Amino acid sequence: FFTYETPKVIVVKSWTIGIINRVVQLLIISYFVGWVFLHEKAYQVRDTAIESSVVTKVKGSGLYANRVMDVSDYVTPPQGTSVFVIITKMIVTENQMQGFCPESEEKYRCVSDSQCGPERLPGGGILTGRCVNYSSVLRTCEIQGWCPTEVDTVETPIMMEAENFTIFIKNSIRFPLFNFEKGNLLPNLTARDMKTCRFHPDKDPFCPILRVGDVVKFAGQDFAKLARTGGVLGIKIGWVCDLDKAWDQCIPKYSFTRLDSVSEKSSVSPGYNFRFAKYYKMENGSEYRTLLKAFGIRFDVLVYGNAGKFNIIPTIISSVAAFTSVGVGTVLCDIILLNFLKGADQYKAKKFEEVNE
Amino acid sequence: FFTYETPKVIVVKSWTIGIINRVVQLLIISYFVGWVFLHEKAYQVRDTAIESSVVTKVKGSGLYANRVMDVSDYVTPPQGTSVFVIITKMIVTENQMQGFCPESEEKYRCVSDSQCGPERLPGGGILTGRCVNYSSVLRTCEIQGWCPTEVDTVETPIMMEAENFTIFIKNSIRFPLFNFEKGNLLPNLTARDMKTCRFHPDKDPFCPILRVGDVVKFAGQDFAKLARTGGVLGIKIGWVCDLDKAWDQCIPKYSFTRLDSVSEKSSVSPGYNFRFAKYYKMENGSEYRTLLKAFGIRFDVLVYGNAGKFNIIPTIISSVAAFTSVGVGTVLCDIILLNFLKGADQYKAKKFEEVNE
Amino acid sequence: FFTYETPKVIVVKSWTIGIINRVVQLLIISYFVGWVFLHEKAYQVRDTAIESSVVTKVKGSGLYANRVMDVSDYVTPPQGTSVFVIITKMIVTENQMQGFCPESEEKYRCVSDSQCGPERLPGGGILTGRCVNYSSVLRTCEIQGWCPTEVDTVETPIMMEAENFTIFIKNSIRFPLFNFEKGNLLPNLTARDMKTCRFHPDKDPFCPILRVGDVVKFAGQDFAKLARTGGVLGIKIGWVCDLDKAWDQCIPKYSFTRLDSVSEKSSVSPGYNFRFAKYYKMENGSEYRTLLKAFGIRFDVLVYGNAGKFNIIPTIISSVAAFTSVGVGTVLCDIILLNFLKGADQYKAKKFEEVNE
Ligand SMILES: Nc1ncnc2c1ncn2[C@@H]1O[C@H](COP(=O)(O)OP(=O)(O)OP(=O)(O)O)[C@@H](O)[C@H]1O
Ligand SMILES: Nc1ncnc2c1ncn2[C@@H]1O[C@H](COP(=O)(O)OP(=O)(O)OP(=O)(O)O)[C@@H](O)[C@H]1O
Ligand SMILES: Nc1ncnc2c1ncn2[C@@H]1O[C@H](COP(=O)(O)OP(=O)(O)OP(=O)(O)O)[C@@H](O)[C@H]1O
Ligand SMILES: OC[C@H]1O[C@H](O[C@H]2[C@H](O)[C@@H](O)[C@@H](O)O[C@@H]2CO)[C@H](O)[C@@H](O)[C@@H]1O
Ligand SMILES: OC[C@H]1O[C@H](O[C@H]2[C@H](O)[C@@H](O)[C@@H](O)O[C@@H]2CO)[C@H](O)[C@@H](O)[C@@H]1O
Ligand SMILES: OC[C@H]1O[C@H](O[C@H]2[C@H](O)[C@@H](O)[C@@H](O)O[C@@H]2CO)[C@H](O)[C@@H](O)[C@@H]1O
Ligand SMILES: OC[C@H]1O[C@H](O[C@H]2[C@H](O)[C@@H](O)[C@@H](O)O[C@@H]2CO)[C@H](O)[C@@H](O)[C@@H]1O
Ligand SMILES: OC[C@H]1O[C@H](O[C@H]2[C@H](O)[C@@H](O)[C@@H](O)O[C@@H]2CO)[C@H](O)[C@@H](O)[C@@H]1O
Ligand SMILES: OC[C@H]1O[C@H](O[C@H]2[C@H](O)[C@@H](O)[C@@H](O)O[C@@H]2CO)[C@H](O)[C@@H](O)[C@@H]1O
Ligand SMILES: *[C@@H]1O[C@H](CO)[C@@H](O)[C@H](O)[C@H]1NC(C)=O
Ligand SMILES: *[C@@H]1O[C@H](CO)[C@@H](O)[C@H](O)[C@H]1NC(C)=O
Ligand SMILES: *[C@@H]1O[C@H](CO)[C@@H](O)[C@H](O)[C@H]1NC(C)=O
Ligand SMILES: *[C@@H]1O[C@H](CO)[C@@H](O)[C@H](O)[C@H]1NC(C)=O
Ligand SMILES: *[C@@H]1O[C@H](CO)[C@@H](O)[C@H](O)[C@H]1NC(C)=O
Ligand SMILES: *[C@@H]1O[C@H](CO)[C@@H](O)[C@H](O)[C@H]1NC(C)=O
Ligand SMILES: *[C@@H]1O[C@H](CO)[C@@H](O)[C@H](O)[C@H]1NC(C)=O
Ligand SMILES: *[C@@H]1O[C@H](CO)[C@@H](O)[C@H](O)[C@H]1NC(C)=O
Ligand SMILES: *[C@@H]1O[C@H](CO)[C@@H](O)[C@H](O)[C@H]1NC(C)=O
Ligand SMILES: *[C@@H]1O[C@H](CO)[C@@H](O)[C@H](O)[C@H]1NC(C)=O
Ligand SMILES: *[C@@H]1O[C@H](CO)[C@@H](O)[C@H](O)[C@H]1NC(C)=O
Ligand SMILES: *[C@@H]1O[C@H](CO)[C@@H](O)[C@H](O)[C@H]1NC(C)=O
Ligand SMILES: NC(=O)CN(CC(=O)O)CC(=O)O
Repeated sequence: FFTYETPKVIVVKSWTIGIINRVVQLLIISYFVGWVFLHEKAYQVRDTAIESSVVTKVKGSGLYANRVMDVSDYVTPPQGTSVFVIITKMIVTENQMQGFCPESEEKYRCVSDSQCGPERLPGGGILTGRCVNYSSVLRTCEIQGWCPTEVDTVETPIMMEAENFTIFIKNSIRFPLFNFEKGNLLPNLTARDMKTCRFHPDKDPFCPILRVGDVVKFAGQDFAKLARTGGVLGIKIGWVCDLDKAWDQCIPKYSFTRLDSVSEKSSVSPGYNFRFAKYYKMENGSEYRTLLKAFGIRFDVLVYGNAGKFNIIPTIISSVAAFTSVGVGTVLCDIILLNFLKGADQYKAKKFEEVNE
Repeated sequence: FFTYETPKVIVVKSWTIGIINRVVQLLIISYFVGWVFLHEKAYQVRDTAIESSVVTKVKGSGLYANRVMDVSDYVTPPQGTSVFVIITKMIVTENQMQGFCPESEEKYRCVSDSQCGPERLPGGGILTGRCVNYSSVLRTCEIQGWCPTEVDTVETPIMMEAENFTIFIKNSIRFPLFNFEKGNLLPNLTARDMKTCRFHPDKDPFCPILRVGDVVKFAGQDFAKLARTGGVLGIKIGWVCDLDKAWDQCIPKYSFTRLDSVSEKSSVSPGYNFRFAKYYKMENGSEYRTLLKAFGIRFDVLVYGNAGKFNIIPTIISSVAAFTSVGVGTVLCDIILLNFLKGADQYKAKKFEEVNE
Repeated sequence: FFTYETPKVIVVKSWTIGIINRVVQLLIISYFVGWVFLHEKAYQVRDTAIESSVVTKVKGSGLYANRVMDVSDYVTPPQGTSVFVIITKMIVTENQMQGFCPESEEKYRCVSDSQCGPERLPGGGILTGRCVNYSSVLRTCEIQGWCPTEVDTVETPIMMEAENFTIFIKNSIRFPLFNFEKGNLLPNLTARDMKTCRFHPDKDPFCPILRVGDVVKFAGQDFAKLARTGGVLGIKIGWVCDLDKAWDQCIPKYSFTRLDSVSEKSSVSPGYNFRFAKYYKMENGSEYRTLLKAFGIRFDVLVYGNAGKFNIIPTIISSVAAFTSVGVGTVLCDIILLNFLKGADQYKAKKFEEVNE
C-alpha cells in the first residue's frame, strides 16, 4: 500500500531556542568535522597488514682473549635476520672430553659420598655418587660428562670495542592494499652516503648504519653493564604513512627499548646468556670440544605500521553518520524548551495531546 | 532561521501500555548495563599491541650412544629464543668423506646400470649411472657425494632422560598504552624459589621452571612416541589483564598444545626431524664430517594478551548509545497499542490523520 | 508514571510518494541484504587468531667447487622452520689463522704508513698502522686478525642445480574459535602422491613439494640473477575459509613474492649475503678456520587466514540495524513531498503548526 507517513510537528519561532538549537547542531557538526574526520581520519581506508622484510649485517673487530674477533666470531646466528646476538663476554672452557671429573662450583661441595645423589641434578653431567677432590681445599661430587667442568669463580672482561660495531639494517615494507612499497634505503642512497651517513631517529632516518653504542644509549642502558649481564634490545621501526601526502612524506620512526624488563628488576636472573660448543676430534678417533658461555646483546628489529588513503565509501558512510547524528540535540532542546523557558506551559499544551480509556 | 521543530505527540495513559513500555525500556537498559558494559567492558579502552620478550634456557643431562649429552649437545639452536629443539633421537653417520659409494636404502636397488638415472634423484648425492654392490645380497646405484651414505634399517633408541630436562622461561611483557610492565619472574622471586618451585598453570603460574615431561603431558602427548617421531609443542602464555584491578591480579595463563596436528593424521610424515653435520678435517688437507639426523621436540613460546582500563571517552560514547537505543521499543509498543488492545480503533483515530490529492 | 508517547502522523495517500517511498525502502533493504549480509557476510562470526605451524625440509644435490653439496652443506639454519636459506653462491677463504697480513681489497691501498689509521676501520681486523706489500703491484694496510683476508676480485659461479631442489612444507593450521583443524597435507596423501604430485597454486594446492625454480618464477624473478645477488622470497599461505561450506572447501591459497624489494631498486645493496666460519684446530693447540661468504635465497613461509561461520547473535544485531536504517529514507521523501509535488503547499500546511511568543 503506497502511503507515506510523516509526523506532525510544532514549529516554535522563539529566538532563544532557535539560537540554542542551531548551536547544538553546530557543536555536533563541528565534533564530526574536527574529531571523526580530521583527527581520526574517518574519510580514508586503512591498511594494517603491512609486509616487512629485514636483512641485517654487523661490522667491526674487537680484542678479546688477546685475539681479534670479527663478525663470524661474535655474531650469532649468522644469517642476518631481524634477530641476532653480538657476544660481548665469554667464559671459555677449552678441550673438554667425555670422562669423569669433579664439579668445580662450591654448590656441589661434598664431604662424603652420601651427599652425591639426586638432590643436585642441575649442572655438569651425571653424578657418579662418589665424592672426589677438586683441590686441596675443596671437594665436590664426581660427574661423568664433558671434562673438565666449567668454572665461574672470577669474572671475565667484556669486549669494550663492541660499543663501536655497526649494524646495517635493510628494511623493505609494502602496504598491499594500496600497492605501496618503500624502504629505509632510499633509491638515491650512494656509496658515499653509506660511508658517511650518521643515523639519528630525527635528523637522518634513512641512514641504514646504526652504531651499537648509539642503540644502547637510545634504549636508556649503560653499555658497561649490559655487556656484562647481557640483555635484549628492541629496535622498533614504525611506518605510519598518510598516502594522501607525497611518497617522500612516508618516513620511518625509530624507537629503542630494552625488552627483557623483568631482568633489571630481578636478583635471580639479571641478563641474557647461553652456552654452545665448538666440536673437534683428533687424528685419533676421540672427540673433544671447547665450551662457551656467551653473554651478549640480542637485537630484534620489530617492524610495524599502518597506511591510510582517501576513499569514497568510508567518507559517504561517515558523513551519513554525521547528518544522522545532528538530530540527537532534540532531546536537549526539548528539555530546555518544555521546562525552562517561562513560556513552557504553552508549549507543553501545544505539543502533548492526552488520551484516556 | 532560528526555529526549533518538535513533533506533536499522543500521550496514552493506559496502565497496560505504560507497564509494557517501561518494561521494554528496562529490558534495553538492562541489556546495555549487563552485556555491553559488564561482560564486554565497553567502559574501558583496550590495548592489544602487547610487547613481549622471551628468553629460554634448558638444563639436564642424558645418556645417549653411551655418552653424556648436555645442553650444548641436544638443544638447537643455542641462543635461547622462544623457539628451540630438544633432540630426543639421532641417526649418526660417522666420518663421511667426498667420494663414490652405493646407496644403502632398498629404494635404490638396481640389477643393471640402466636403472640408475634421473628417475631416483632424491637422497644421497648425484648418481654416477653405475650399479654397484652394497652387500652380497643387495645392489644399489652408485652415487658421488658424502660417503658412506646414511642407513635406516633398524630404529635407534630415544633419550628417555629428556623427559626430565627443565625449561627456564623468562618472559617480559608490556602494554604500552597504559605503560604497564610485568613478567612471569616476579621481583620477589628468590634463589630458593628457583630451586624448589613446581610449575603448574593454576597452582603456581609464576614458577619459571617447566619440566619437559610436564609440558608434553599438558599437551596431551605420550613422550615415548613423540620423542620417537618428533613433533612441535606450543607453550602459549596469555596476559589478559584488567588494569582496573591490582597489578598482582594480572596473571599469566599457560596453555599447551601440539601444533603440527597434520602429522598425527598422516601416514606419510608423522613427526619432525632434520639433518645437520659436524665438520672436521685431518692434519692432511682433506675434509670429513659426521652426519646427524635429529628427531626432537620443537618448543615455541607464543605470547598473546590484551589489557583494559577505564576511560571516560568510551564510557560516554557507550552510554550515549544506550540512551539513544532505549527508544527502539516504540515500534513494538506501537504494534501492540495500535493493533491488540481492544481500544485500538480510538488510538488509530487519534494518531493518524489521512490526507488526499 | 506508566504513560506511552507516540507521535501524531500525517498519512499521505498520493501514489507518487507511495511508490517513491517504498522504492527508497526497497533500496535500503536491498543494500543490507546484498552488501552487508552477502558480500560482507555480516551474519557470521569471524576468527582471525589463526594458529599456524610450519615444518620444512629441502632435498637436492649440487656440484659446487667440484664437490657434491647436500642439504647439510647448503641449507641454513638446519632446523626446518618457516625461514631458511638455500646457499647458491660462495666465496671461500681456506685455512685462516690469527696473525698479521695485508688487506687485499684495493679500498685499503696505501703508499705510506700514515694512511693506515682510523679512517678505514670497516673490514678485516684491526689495523697495525703499517703499510705492507700485498703484491708487487699493490700495497695495503697491515691488519691483525684472521689471515689471509678474503678477496673479491673475480666473481665466483652459482650453483645452477639449486633451481631443481625441492622444498617440503608441512603446514598445520587451526581456528580455535570453531575448533577447526586442517593442513596442506591431506590425511589421504600417499607415498605415491609425495613421489609424483606437481605443486601448482591452482591445479594442486595440496601437493607439499615445491620446486625451488618454480617458487622463484612465481615470484617474478630470474634464478640466474637472484642466485648471484641473493634475495628474500616469501611464500604466503592463506587460509580464508567459510565454515558454513564443507571442510573440503577450505583450501590454501599460495602467493609468491620478493620481500627485499628495496634491494632491486638499490645500487649500493642489491641482494642478500652473510658470513660464517668452519672452525678447526690442528693436533697442535693452534686454531684455524675456513671463512665463507654465502649468497643465497631466504625463504620464509608466512601463514595468514580468517574463518567465518554462521552465528545467531551477529545475524540478529545486523538485521536489527537493517530495520532501524530503513527509516532514513524519510528525510529524502520529506524533501520531495514537501517541496516538489505541486501539492506541496497543502502538505506543508497539514504537517507544520507554527507557534509564537
Ligand atoms: N632450565 C633450568 N632449570 C633449572 N634452573 C635454571 C634453568 N635455567 C636457569 N636456571 C637457574 O635460574 C637462575 C637464573 O638463570 P640465568 O641463566 O639468568 O643465570 P646463570 O647464572 O647464567 O645460570 P647458569 O650459569 O646456571 O646457566 C640460575 O640460578 C640458574 O641456575
Ligand atoms: N624436499 C623434499 N622433496 C621430496 N620429498 C620429500 C622432501 N622432504 C620430505 N620428503 C618426503 O616426504 C616424506 C615425509 O617426509 P619426513 O621428513 O616426514 O619423513 P622422513 O622419513 O624423515 O624423510 P627423509 O628420511 O627422506 O628425510 C618422505 O617420504 C620424504 O622422503
Ligand atoms: N655494518 C655495516 N657497517 C658499515 N657498512 C656496511 C655494514 N653492512 C654493510 N655495509 C656496506 O653497505 C654496502 C652494501 O652492503 P651489502 O652487504 O649489500 O654488500 P656487500 O658487498 O656484501 O658488503 P660486504 O662485502 O662489505 O659485506 C656495502 O658497501 C657494505 O660494505
Ligand atoms: O596530493 C596528491 C594526492 O591528492 C589527493 O589527496 C589530497 C588529500 O585528500 C588532501 O588531504 C590533501 O592534503 O592532499 C591531497 C591534495 O593535494 C589524492 O589522494 C590523490 O589524487 C593524490 O595522491
Ligand atoms: O571500501 C573498501 C572495500 O574494498 C573491497 O570492496 C570492493 C569489493 O571487494 C569489490 O567487489 C568491488 O566491486 O566493490 C568494492 C569496491 O571498493 C572490500 O571487499 C571491502 O571489504 C572494503 O570495505
Ligand atoms: O582499584 C584501583 C583502581 O581504581 C579504579 O578502578 C575501579 C574500577 O573502575 C572498578 O571496576 C573496581 O572494580 O575497581 C576499581 C575500584 O576499586 C581506577 O581504575 C584507578 O583509580 C585505580 O587503578
Ligand atoms: O580514547 C583514547 C584515544 O586516545 C587518543 O586520543 C587522544 C589524542 O591522541 C590526544 O590528541 C588528546 O588531545 O585527545 C585524546 C585524549 O584521549 C587517540 O588519538 C584516540 O585514537 C583514542 O581513541
Ligand atoms: O552445509 C553444512 C552446514 O549447514 C549450515 O550452513 C548453511 C549456510 O548457512 C548456507 O549459507 C549454505 O550455503 O550452507 C549451509 C546449508 O547447506 C550450518 O553452517 C551447519 O549446519 C553446517 O555446517
Ligand atoms: O557472539 C560470540 C560471542 O562469544 C562469546 O559470548 C558468549 C559468552 O562468552 C558466554 O558467557 C555465553 O554465555 O554468552 C555468549 C554466547 O555466545 C564472547 O564473550 C563474545 O565476545 C562474542 O561476541
Ligand atoms: C684433597 O686432597 C688433599 C691431599 O691429596 C687433602 O688436603 C685432602 O684430603 C683433600 N681435601 C679435602 C678438603 O678433604
Ligand atoms: C670507538 O672508536 C673511536 C674512533 O672511531 C675511538 O676514539 C673510541 O675509543 C672507540 N671506543 C672504544 C670503546 O674503543
Ligand atoms: C632521495 O629521495 C628522497 C625522496 O624524496 C628525498 O627525500 C631525498 O632528499 C633524496 N636524497 C638526495 C640526496 O637528494
Ligand atoms: C686417542 O689418542 C689420544 C692421544 O693422542 C688419547 O688421549 C685418547 O684416549 C685416544 N682415544 C682412543 C679411543 O684411542
Ligand atoms: C655382490 O657381490 C657378491 C660377490 O662379490 C655376489 O654375491 C654378487 O655378484 C653381488 N650381489 C648381487 C645381489 O648381485
Ligand atoms: C626423572 O627423575 C627422577 C628423579 O628426579 C627419576 O626417579 C626418574 O626415573 C627420572 N625419569 C627418567 C625417565 O629417567
Ligand atoms: C611476590 O609479589 C606478588 C605480587 O603481589 C605476590 O602475589 C606474591 O605473593 C609475592 N611473593 C611472596 C613470596 O610473597
Ligand atoms: C690425506 O691423507 C689421508 C690419510 O691420512 C688420505 O686418506 C687422504 O686421501 C689424503 N688426502 C689428500 C688430498 O692428500
Ligand atoms: C712490493 O715489493 C716489490 C718488491 O718486493 C716492489 O715492486 C715494491 O717495492 C712493492 N710494491 C709497491 C707497489 O710498492
Ligand atoms: C633439472 O632437472 C632436469 C631433470 O630432472 C634436467 O633436465 C635439468 O637440466 C635440471 N636443471 C638444471 C639447471 O640442472
Ligand atoms: C582427499 O580428501 C580431500 C578432502 O575432501 C579430497 O578433496 C581429495 O579428493 C581426497 N584425495 C583423494 C585422492 O581422493
Ligand atoms: C703449532 O704447530 C704448527 C705447525 O704444525 C705451527 O704452524 C703453529 O704455529 C704451532 N702453534 C703453537 C702454539 O705451537
Ligand atoms: N546515533 C545512532 O547510533 C542511532 N542509530 C540507530 C541505531 O543504530 O541504534 C542511527 C544509525 O546509525 O542509523
